[PDB]
Amino acid sequence: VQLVESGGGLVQAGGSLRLSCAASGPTLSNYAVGWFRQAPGKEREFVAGINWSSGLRYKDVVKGRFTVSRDNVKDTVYLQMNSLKPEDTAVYYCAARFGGMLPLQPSGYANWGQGTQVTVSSHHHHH
Amino acid sequence: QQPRPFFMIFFVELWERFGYYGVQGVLAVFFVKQLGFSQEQAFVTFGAFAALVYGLISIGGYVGDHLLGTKRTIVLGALVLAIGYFMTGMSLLKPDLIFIALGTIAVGNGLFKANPASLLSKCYPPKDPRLDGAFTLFYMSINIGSLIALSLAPVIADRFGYSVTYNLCGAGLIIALLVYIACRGMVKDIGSEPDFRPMSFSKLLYVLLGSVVMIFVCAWLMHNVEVANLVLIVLSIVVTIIFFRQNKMFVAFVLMLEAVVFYILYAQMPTSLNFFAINNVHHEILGFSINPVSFQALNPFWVVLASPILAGILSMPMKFTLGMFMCSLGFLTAAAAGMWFADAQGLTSPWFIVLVYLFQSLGELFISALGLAMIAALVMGFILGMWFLTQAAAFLLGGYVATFTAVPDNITDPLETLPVYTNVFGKIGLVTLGVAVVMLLMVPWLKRMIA
Ligand SMILES: CCCCCCCCCCCCO[C@@H]1O[C@H](CO)[C@@H](O[C@H]2O[C@H](CO)[C@@H](O)[C@H](O)[C@H]2O)[C@H](O)[C@H]1O
Ligand SMILES: CCCCCCCCCCCC
Ligand SMILES: CCCCCCCCCC
Ligand SMILES: CCCCCCCC
Ligand SMILES: CCCCCC
Repeated sequence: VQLVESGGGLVQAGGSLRLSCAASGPTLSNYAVGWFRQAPGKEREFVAGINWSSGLRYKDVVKGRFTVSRDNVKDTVYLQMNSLKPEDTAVYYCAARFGGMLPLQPSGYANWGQGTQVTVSSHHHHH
Repeated sequence: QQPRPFFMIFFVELWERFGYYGVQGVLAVFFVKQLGFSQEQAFVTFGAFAALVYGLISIGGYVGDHLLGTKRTIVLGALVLAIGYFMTGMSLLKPDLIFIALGTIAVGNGLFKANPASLLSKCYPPKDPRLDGAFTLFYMSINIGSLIALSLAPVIADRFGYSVTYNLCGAGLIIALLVYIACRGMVKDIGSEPDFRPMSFSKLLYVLLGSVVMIFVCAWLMHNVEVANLVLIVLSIVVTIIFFRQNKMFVAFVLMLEAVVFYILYAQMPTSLNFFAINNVHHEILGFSINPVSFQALNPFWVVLASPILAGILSMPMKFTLGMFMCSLGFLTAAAAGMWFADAQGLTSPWFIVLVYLFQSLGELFISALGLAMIAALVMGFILGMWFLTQAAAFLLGGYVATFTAVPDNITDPLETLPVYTNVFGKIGLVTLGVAVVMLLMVPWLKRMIA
């Protein structure tokens, strides 16, 4: 019912980060876990999710870059983000809904983490 | 208001029903999540389970009346039931046990179910006017137990796991048994005839042997629902032939077919309507987050509120017709909620499911409660047998009907599942409206035949 996100931070364009979401008393295993993100000046949007039986859903612009997965023993859900781009910068939230559905909007989910800042810098090394 | 044994029977029934509905409410989700069935497998397996639970109720009246006595059979039923719950709890250590455990609940329920009501009718002098009110309070007992279990068991199974849920079902039966033993002094002159002779060990052993054999037969049938389908098909065609060989009887036959349709629809609450709530309904009502599996508790809720009112408010054919129209509207309401009142994300307001369950509960109050009590006026043993047989067939058919709404495990979009639900619920509603109309058309002929 309370999700704790870890793993955010600052990275350069083309790098990788891994978010993780864990729950407390309820077993996350009965829950579809959706990752949302809010960039400066915009609304929370659905990024990626896994339902309670390994079905996956993705926003178009992160396909082939992000992977959601679930470790049902550690009761954790992960978001691996590769080839990060500056426009991936946002506060990322995990959200949990009982069952097999991953609805696109925040109102489909009742339990929410606090959010982790992800910043992607156009930083590259000097040539 | 009532004799002292009434309160004992009231609380024993409450706790037994709590254990049973503790299992019913979580069972389909247990099949899907814990055993990895697809929704289709889980729905037909639940149908087979419920078919056995309901078809076996006939055994317990016979055993209580003629072999062991009502009170002894209450004790034996409660013990077999408790063992079955603790066995279901143990199936989480030993998965291969699950079907044997469910068989034990089924046989246990078969021995137990008919006997508290029989006991209750012997607490009152024969034409005491308090009888009707006491039986209404008995129905409310059942639904208070059901309401508590359907509300809390999903929450418990999510926070603490299934072993705990099923062991608390076990514990509910144990405290029912403790309440009965503590209050035994109240029913010393109440019972059926074998209750007052010494117990026959020959017949007790015959009952135990038959019980164990049935536990194994149930386990087999639930594991192979196709042979169970054909068993009930040949049994139904055959018992129908032997009923059509041997006027007030033909009335009971049409009323039985209509009861069959009703129970096909009632069978949807733990299966297709349950996963409809999970998949396509907002999990928040009046500002509170809930477990969507708990929505099943809306059926006993509306019964508990409505059974006083409707007790304090033509005759049998029209009461059946009315119940059928209510059930039709419940499914048409679910369909309309999905076709026209869903969000862009594919989710519907929980108030529509509140209304669906209201209609369904009213249908229950008009039909299933008022069914065999005026089939007991149209008539015996063969008809009671066939009644439970057709009820079991209805639960098997209900599981098969539920499979039309089954969602593959990889689907995650509510806009993909919403039209499947709305097509199936709309067609159920329209067929049931047609059946209610043909029922209405036949009400005058039926009333004349009853006269
Ligand atoms: C429609 C009938 C509803 C029946 C009412 C349910 C009984 C109340 C539960 C017991 C006490 C409350 O205990 C708890 O309350 C919170 C918020 O209230 C709810 O919510 C939490 O748990 C459930 C499952 O366990 C999750 O699906 C839910 O998303 C989560 O946020 C649950 O319902 C209950 O786990
Ligand atoms: C009140 C007397 C109860 C006696 C219980 C006898 C149980 C016999 C067990 C036979 C095992 C198959
Ligand atoms: C009480 C009897 C327990 C039987 C369990 C059978 C499961 C065997 C798993 C190999
Ligand atoms: C009231 C005594 C009933 C005995 C039945 C128990 C058989 C194991
Ligand atoms: C009594 C109707 C049975 C239908 C089986 C397909």
